[PDB]
Amino acid sequence: GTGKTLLARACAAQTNATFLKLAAPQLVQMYIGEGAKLVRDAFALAKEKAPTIIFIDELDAIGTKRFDSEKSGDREVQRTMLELLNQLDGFSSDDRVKVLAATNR
Amino acid sequence: RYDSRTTIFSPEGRLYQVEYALESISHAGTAIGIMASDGIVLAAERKVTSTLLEQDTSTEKLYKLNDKIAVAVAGLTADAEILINTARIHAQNYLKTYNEDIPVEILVRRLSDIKQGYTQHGGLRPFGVSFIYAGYDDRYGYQLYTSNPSGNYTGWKAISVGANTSAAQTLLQMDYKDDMKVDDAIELALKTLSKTTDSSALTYDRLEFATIRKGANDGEVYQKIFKPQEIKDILVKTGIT
Amino acid sequence: SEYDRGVSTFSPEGRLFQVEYSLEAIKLGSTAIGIATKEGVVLGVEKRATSPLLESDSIEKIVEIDRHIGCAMSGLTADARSMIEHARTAAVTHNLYYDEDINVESLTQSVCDLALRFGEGASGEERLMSRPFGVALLIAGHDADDGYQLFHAEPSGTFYRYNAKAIGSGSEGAQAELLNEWHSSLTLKEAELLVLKILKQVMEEKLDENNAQLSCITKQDGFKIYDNEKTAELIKELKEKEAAE
Amino acid sequence: AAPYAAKLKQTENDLKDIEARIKEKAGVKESDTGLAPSHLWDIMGDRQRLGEEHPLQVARCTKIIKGNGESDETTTDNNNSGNSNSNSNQQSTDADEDDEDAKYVINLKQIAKFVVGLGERVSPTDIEEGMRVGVDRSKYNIELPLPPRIDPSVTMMTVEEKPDVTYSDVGGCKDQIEKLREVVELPLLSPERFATLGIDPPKGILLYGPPGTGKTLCARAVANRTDATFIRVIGSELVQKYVGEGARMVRELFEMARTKKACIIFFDEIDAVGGARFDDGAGGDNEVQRTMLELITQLDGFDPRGNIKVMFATNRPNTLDPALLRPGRIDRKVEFSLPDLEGRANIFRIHSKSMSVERGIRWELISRLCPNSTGAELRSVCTEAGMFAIRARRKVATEKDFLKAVDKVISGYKKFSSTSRYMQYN
Amino acid sequence: TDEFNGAQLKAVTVEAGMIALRNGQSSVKHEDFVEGISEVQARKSKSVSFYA
Amino acid sequence: LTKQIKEIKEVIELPVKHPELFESLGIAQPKGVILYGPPGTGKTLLARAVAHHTDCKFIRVSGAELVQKYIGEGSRMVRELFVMAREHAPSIIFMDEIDSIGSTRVEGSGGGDSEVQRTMLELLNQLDGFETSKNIKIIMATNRLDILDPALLRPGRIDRKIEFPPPSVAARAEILRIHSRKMNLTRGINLRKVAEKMNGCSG
Amino acid sequence: GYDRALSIFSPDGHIFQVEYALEAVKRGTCAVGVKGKNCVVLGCERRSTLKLQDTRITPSKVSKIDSHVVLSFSGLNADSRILIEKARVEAQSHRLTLEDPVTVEYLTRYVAGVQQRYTQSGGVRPFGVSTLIAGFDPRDDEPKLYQTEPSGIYSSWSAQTIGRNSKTVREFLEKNYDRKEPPATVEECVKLTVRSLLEVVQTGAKNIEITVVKPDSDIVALSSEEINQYVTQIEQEK
Amino acid sequence: KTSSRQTVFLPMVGLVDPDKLKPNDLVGVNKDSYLILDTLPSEFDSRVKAME
Amino acid sequence: TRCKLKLLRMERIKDHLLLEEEFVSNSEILKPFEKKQEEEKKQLEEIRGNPLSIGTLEEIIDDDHAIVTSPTMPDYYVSILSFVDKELLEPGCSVLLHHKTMSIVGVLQDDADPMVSVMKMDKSPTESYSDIGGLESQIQEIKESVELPLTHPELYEEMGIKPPKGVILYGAPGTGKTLLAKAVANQTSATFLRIVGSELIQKYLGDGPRLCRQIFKVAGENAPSIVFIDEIDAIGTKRYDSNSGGEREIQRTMLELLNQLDGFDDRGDVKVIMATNKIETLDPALIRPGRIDRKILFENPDLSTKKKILGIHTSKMNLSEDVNLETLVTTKDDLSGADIQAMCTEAGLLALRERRMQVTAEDFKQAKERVMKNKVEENLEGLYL
Ligand SMILES: Nc1ncnc2c1ncn2[C@@H]1O[C@H](COP(=O)(O)OP(=O)(O)OP(=O)(O)O)[C@@H](O)[C@H]1O
Ligand SMILES: Nc1ncnc2c1ncn2[C@@H]1O[C@H](COP(=O)(O)OP(=O)(O)OP(=O)(O)O)[C@@H](O)[C@H]1O
Ligand SMILES: Nc1ncnc2c1ncn2[C@@H]1O[C@H](COP(=O)(O)OP(=O)(O)OP(=O)(O)O)[C@@H](O)[C@H]1O
Ligand SMILES: [Mg+2]
Ligand SMILES: [Mg+2]
Ligand SMILES: [Mg+2]
Ligand SMILES: [Mg+2]
Repeated sequence: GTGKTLLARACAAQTNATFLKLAAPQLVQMYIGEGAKLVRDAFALAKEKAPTIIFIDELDAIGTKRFDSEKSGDREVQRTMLELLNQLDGFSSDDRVKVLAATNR
Repeated sequence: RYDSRTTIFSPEGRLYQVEYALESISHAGTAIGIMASDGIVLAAERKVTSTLLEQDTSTEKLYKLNDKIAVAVAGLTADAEILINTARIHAQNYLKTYNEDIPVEILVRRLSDIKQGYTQHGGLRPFGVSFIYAGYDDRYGYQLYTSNPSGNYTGWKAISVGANTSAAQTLLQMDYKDDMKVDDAIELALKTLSKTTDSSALTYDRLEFATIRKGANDGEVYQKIFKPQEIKDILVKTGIT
Repeated sequence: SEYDRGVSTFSPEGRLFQVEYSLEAIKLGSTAIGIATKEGVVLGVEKRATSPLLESDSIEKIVEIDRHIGCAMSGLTADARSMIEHARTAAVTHNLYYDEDINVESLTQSVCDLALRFGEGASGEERLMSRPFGVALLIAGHDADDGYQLFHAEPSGTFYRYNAKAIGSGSEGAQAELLNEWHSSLTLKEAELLVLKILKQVMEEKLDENNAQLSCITKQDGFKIYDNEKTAELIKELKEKEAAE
Repeated sequence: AAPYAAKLKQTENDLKDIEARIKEKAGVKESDTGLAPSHLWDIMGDRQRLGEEHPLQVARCTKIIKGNGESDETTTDNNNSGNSNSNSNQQSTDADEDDEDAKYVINLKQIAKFVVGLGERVSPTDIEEGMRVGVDRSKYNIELPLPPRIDPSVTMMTVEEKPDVTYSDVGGCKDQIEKLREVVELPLLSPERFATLGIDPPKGILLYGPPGTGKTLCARAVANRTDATFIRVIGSELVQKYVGEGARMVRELFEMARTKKACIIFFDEIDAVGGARFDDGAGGDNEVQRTMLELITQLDGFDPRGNIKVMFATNRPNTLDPALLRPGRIDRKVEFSLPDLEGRANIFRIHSKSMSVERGIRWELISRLCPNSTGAELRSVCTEAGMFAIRARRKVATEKDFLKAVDKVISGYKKFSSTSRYMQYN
Repeated sequence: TDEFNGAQLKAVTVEAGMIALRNGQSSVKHEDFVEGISEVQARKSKSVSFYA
Repeated sequence: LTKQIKEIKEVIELPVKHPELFESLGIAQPKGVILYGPPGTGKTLLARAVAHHTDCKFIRVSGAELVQKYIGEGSRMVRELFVMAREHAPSIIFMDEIDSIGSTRVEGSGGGDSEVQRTMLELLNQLDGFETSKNIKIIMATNRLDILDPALLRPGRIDRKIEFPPPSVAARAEILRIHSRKMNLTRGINLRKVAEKMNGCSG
Repeated sequence: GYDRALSIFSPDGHIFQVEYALEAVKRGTCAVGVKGKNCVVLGCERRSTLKLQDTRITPSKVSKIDSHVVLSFSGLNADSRILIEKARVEAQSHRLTLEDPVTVEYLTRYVAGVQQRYTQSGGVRPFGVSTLIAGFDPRDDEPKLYQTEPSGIYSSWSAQTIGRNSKTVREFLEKNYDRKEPPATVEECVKLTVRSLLEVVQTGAKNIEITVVKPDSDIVALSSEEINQYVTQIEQEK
Repeated sequence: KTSSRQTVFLPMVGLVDPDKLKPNDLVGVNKDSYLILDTLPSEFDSRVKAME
Repeated sequence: TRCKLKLLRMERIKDHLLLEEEFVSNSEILKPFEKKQEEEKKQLEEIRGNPLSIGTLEEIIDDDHAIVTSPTMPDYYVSILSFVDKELLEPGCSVLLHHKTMSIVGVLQDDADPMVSVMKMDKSPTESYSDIGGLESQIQEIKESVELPLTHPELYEEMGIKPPKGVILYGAPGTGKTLLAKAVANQTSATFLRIVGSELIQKYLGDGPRLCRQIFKVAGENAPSIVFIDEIDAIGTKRYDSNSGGEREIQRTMLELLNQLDGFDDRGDVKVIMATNKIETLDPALIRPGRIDRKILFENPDLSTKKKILGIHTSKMNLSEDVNLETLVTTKDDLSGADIQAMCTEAGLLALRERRMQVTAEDFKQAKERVMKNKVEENLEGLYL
């Protein structure tokens, strides 16, 4: 409720970059195949239509620090979150394809 | 739980503190007091023994609080210490004031009141110590009592507190006869103490003993502690050693 | 919650829920009704028995605080022994100091001063009572200067003057009846039968003098707690009146 | 021992005879299934059974493809997708052309997925996502479409239109009931005022509370008063949710209300189905999460709603998604709570109204003695008092009969703490 | 207010226009906002001094 | 442990050999035994000695049941405890569960506790029965009663509780006697010495 | 949780300590008081546990406050102990100040006042004892039987049972007893008091304890032999 | 991983390329013989919609 | 001797005749008909192959088809055809399918399943009209709720009230709550369902909610009925396992139970009985009052109540002249009714111990001290003294 979402869409639209939304609370699944698969679709899109700002919601459910939460496909989302950061170095640095991210704890 | 303090009761109105304090007495050794027609014998058990431990300087569970009434002790000994002194001081306060020695019932009543008083008010702890009061007063002649750590007293012709309370109680009452000779009172004490106790060889150093008589040295209440060499003999008469 | 474990701890409403709760202790105790008139205040009560072995003729719940100041109570009686004790002392110390009748209003304040005490200390009133009072009083009396007055002394709040007040268990339905049946035209005999009339309505018991007790403050008759015959007579008149109707 | 001994063996043989008697009996039962009007059904019955024409497997679409642009030929194409309408019509270096579209990928109820063609009865406008489709025993291909999911006919039961409930069948004229009126009726009559103020008119409400208050009775009450037709879904009575079955449960009834005007979509008891997900939990479910994702978007889409109001009752607000708790889905929140003295008077008066009892009783008199309570407990005092009354053989339950009934529920409360008080003499 | 985040702040203002609409007004005022706050909380808006 | 040898004979053999006598003379029939006391006392072996003389089934059920799944599940083999006990009656069942689970789940409630609660409780139903008694001699073994769950502990649907003692001087001597024959007999006889010297804490 | 102090109340206005104190009474054995026309008999269940235990040196359940006031109790034995000596002194302090034999009203009101004082306080529990305080006065011939409760509330009742399974004993007493006719003779007062106690003892005619108080400072405690004639008299009529 | 509850190792198909087989691709496998037949699009859910 | 002969006079001749009668009649049924019915049967057997795969009917589409879900993994659109009607079926009923090509060829089941078999019982009740004394009052509360609507519905109509639905028996073990329900059931002559609530639950998933449905479904076909779901505690708030293999099962199964009890209508014609240890082993709200009337708390026999239980036992055992009835009560202190039965079993074993044929004085005295020793506390009088 502190308007991260608000600023972020406002920042994207100013820079002449597209606002890719990655709905972190909707992407929750114990589905191992369908969990891994859908994340990469969202990224691929963002790259193509670059400049872009990806805004990634709550990290309290797609990549918990603690494993005393039962997760098996959100485990696989967590591994894909690293792969995204590596791929922003696909133009040198990360300037063209930038990522903002939000967490509440 | 509602064991946080004395003030607070459970749904059922019992107080856990009292309960713990009863259990404290039975984690220190058996103590047995027998009243007989011809004397009241006190006998107690040593919970401690090391090979280099000495116990010949003092009895750690027997104190005379007055020259006519003495107590055998069951419970934690630091707790015991404070109260032994409070009772003996109160005894002589009676002697100062009335120029005669304290009746048994008053003496017990005073300490259970103090002990209850710690439950009734304040932050102070209850003090789980059970004294077996063996005394003589002209009110009811020989009198053997014990005090509860629940802070009330009951008269007796025998009582056992300390370890194996159930075991000591049935065994004593089975070989009770309304009369009882003071020699048999001694003989009985030793026999029930061996069975209860997990040290197979009951030796004189595992024993504390006093016998209290006005049938010996008439017109005078005389409490006499046995020495080791006397305790050593009686064990051979009971056939332990 | 969490604001009912401190007596110096306020709720996020700014209130004390230790105190709030003591209002429900007042409501728990049995109904008391007072009705002031221009001729005197008539103070009636409810009692309850479970056995007929209860001596109902030697129990107090209307108490004499002076010979012209009386009170009814409702709530915890453990608290009430103390409350009524303080209030006796004040009336007596006034005549000690002054040789003149205490004021009804003045008495009302002093009572509420003892009520304020919830902990210890505090300036200008050294506090010695350790918990919330669980007792309210309907305070009725007479000083000349303000005539006959009825107040309800509220330990939680402070005193509110009433021209008629019901407290206890049956308070909500009584208050409405007492709106429609307090007048500036009440007579003392009529007030007496009025109190019984309201009591019965909210009493799920039997109306009898064994669980009722009228009393008046009339400054010319003194404080008179009534007899069993006297109250019995008022039960009888009540029934003939409402039979015709 | 001759009196009992001899008679013991005799007892025993009879029991054994009885056991044997039951196995003789059950080996023959009542003849057969033969019925003269279904002996004529037998004429058609031989032909179809021997023919290849039943059974049809139940499958259901789970994934839509477009049958060109799919990437079926893979010769000189790239990726997993083509041009999304062509893939073999712009090039014959594949060496093939095909003009098949809307092929669709089904799932069997054995959990095995297959792509199938289309019959002679099928066109792309007879098939959709989530619609049952019948396929062969052997080599598969859609023959006849079956209607979507198992939801139809089961939902209609739960929906009652135009309730026979008003604010006479609800006791108390409670605070929540006064805020409830403002949500449904006030912007329906006049959307002018809301527009001018510059607030967006209330249309979301969440009724929530402890059990037994009667959050539902009110909700029904106003549905009739506003004179709107009533559509009910109960998401803890209706427990179809499997792979977005409950999203089809939601869609139909919302979709139906939307075609009509002057409607109430009451989503009830959504603690499960369209409620909290159990990915986080040990349940592993996210089958109720499809139901959730659909529910949000239906609301959001409908907006401005043309004065058709979406209502919610859920027991706990802890079983809701925080997207619902953003405005434009839910706008008003009412916790139902214990009725006041007179409110409890009123619930007693309705219960008592149905009874045939002595009229000299006064409703206020009984509810005084009663503490603060739920309506469901005051239903219990009247039913209990009825039972005491017949037992004593009165055809009426006196004021006194209801005081005994009140007392027994209370006595139970006393049993769980401690009994006896100071109120036996005060 | 104190410790009201973005979402909450909007909740009181929108709420305060509803309240005003019921009263007979067709515009918001200062007092009505105050009333919006007393929904977030369980405080009574108007109660006599004898506990508050 | 003579006391125990005499009891388990009276309690188990007499109702099975003749049911008529126990019903004529007393009333009802015992539902079993709860054996408790120190571990090491040979409860199990003693009970195996009972099972052999009566000419009864055995089984012996080792621990909690979930473990067998080769056909079905172990939750329903408790249901089948009835079917098996009855057909092959006369049976003794030496049902084990030492209860090193503890007093934690005597109170509990919660956790995965409900399954083992179920296994224990539903076993209980078959014995007392809703008509017919399958077997009257299902037999419980455990180290203490405080660790024992209360449905099972509560008497009158399980009968008889017998406590083994930490062995006497007399008991030690008699246990010592039977094995020393198998061994070698000491010259001068020093079988007397051993029992004097110490009394074990178990058998 | 509001049963942690006497300075915290529940939303119903109770201090559960008092409520749990009433359950504590029930642990202690029953006591029964019944007045007649010219007496009060205060009778009680006594306990005989073992041959070792005595009676001489083993506390009575009746303690005499003075020569014209008597007191019975039920509760924990330790708690009543401090209360009785305390009660006795208060009783003496009446005469010290006023120089008159102790009033029974004065006595029930102060003694429960000690209880009340403790309950009022939040830092200390009060007692868990309910008592009967019965008596006469040399001036007043009216027989009085009073009650205390652990809240520090005193009440007066014609006849009462308190203690262990009191409720059941109560219902029997209601019926026989009338406020219009209490027992005329002393012996008859005793017969009823015994009939009530038979119920709580099960069997035990050494376990029924009778005391009688009449005006002009007459307190007697009945011999074992005398208590026994009633029991046998009640079995012949039974 | 088949939708016939196996996991199987199949010699690679000549028309399908090693470029258009990588982890998590959805694929046709021929029903008559398990050899890798064709390539299917990716499946989507209601969660994906929101992301666009 | 004379009256047990009279039981033999009534039972032997009537019963023995009944076996023999069935046995000839099985032949005799056949002989009246020799065409028509025989013919129709003959062609039913040609049509219906061997074996038949079981089905379960989900739903009927009105056009001479239906959809079944079968223990065969894929579902089927089957047809309704041949010796079956559209209205001879109802949804959710079990149907018989043709092996080769699935078709409903009729029904001979109609809710015939193994869980139905466990649930229905043909057993004799253990108690009949409170054979064993004590709890006189508690049975005159079950009876008001359960037995009384079945026996006379008219009395509730004059009263103008709806008639009760169900009872909840709870509290203490050894008080014979599970046996009072059996007593009440024999008194009416109602249909009794001993199903146990714990017999729906297994490791394997997804089976359970079927079982919950079937209970309410069968109970309504044979209504009037009394349903006893004994031990509904295990399926309470609690969980199967803290790992896996049961996170779902308890949650679905309980919820599904509340639903079809309410969904009948608020009936006073199918009663339920929930037997439970406490409400602390279940969820804090059930389904939750006005609807589940009445709740019966069992507590320990009092001196009157435990006398009554005892008098029954002692008379069926040799002697009572030795030790008075009263002397047994006096010695005992208050306990459940199992403890009273336990003293009598031990007494009988003690007569065996001596090798007597009389329950002597010595036997009574020991048997009383034994039970008290189990089952012991002494800090009630230790706090006090
Ligand atoms: N307002 C009321 N007027 C009359 N009776 C009432 C009222 N509220 C509840 N009751 C009684 O309680 C019964 C059951 O509760 P009801 O269906 O009203 O409650 P709810 O809290 O909406 O429930 P659930 O948790 O079952 O959805 C009603 O059938 C009725 O007899
Ligand atoms: N009374 C005896 N006579 C001879 N041997 C004995 C006796 N009692 C115990 N033993 C021996 O002591 C050993 C330990 O006993 P065992 O393991 O059979 O005990 P348990 O008390 O039934 O155990 P658990 O609690 O593990 O079920 C064995 O070697 C056994 O043979
Ligand atoms: N009113 C009564 N009806 C039936 N038996 C009774 C009655 N009162 C007491 N009993 C006694 O209680 C005994 C114990 O009954 P039982 O052990 O079956 O108890 P339960 O409460 O149903 O138990 P569980 O919790 O073990 O399922 C009966 O055998 C009988 O002696
Ligand atoms: Mg956001
Ligand atoms: Mg509802
Ligand atoms: Mg073993
Ligand atoms: Mg049972």
